[PDB]
Amino acid sequence: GCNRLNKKCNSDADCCANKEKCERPIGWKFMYCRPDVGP
Amino acid sequence: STKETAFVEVVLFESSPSGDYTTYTTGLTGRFSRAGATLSAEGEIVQMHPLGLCNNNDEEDLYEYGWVGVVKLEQPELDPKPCLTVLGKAKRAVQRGATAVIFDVSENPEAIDQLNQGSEDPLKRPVVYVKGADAIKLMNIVNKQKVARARIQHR
Repeated sequence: GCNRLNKKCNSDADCCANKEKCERPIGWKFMYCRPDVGP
Repeated sequence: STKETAFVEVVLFESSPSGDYTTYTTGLTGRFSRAGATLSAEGEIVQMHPLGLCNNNDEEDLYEYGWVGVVKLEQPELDPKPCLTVLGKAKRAVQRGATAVIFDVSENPEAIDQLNQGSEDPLKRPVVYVKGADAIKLMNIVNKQKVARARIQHR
């Protein structure tokens, strides 16, 4: 299926549609895909 | 003593069909070895397995940018003829793009002395070792065989 959790991303287009979002964790340098439970 | 402490945070997600998700977070400490730099680093964990690490080829296919390698060393009596020294394994991971390398030295404490020889020029990235309860924490999450991300901090 689709699971890009904890993969690097530059935008939501690099993560799985709808159920993931691209975010820089607070205190970290890079952006990674994370779950998005909506909302 | 408290100098060269490496603080390592590891985060892993597990989803479910419901869309509920579990986050698994661990904080653990190891040491920056003299074989590498004392620098912060962060990236996706890749566990480096034995035959993959032995691959000698120079090909783009083997490069990935910005990952944190994890190597669990075997008992020396069970791995008496490795393909690379411990320093060579660190160098190889860095050549293949690792931003940092973490050795679990629990079963091969003698590797600490090999890594802490400062008679060679340091690698440009951190080469950290963990043992004991901290190594247990790291491998517990690495053994889930998912995509975890790790952040290594100095002080």
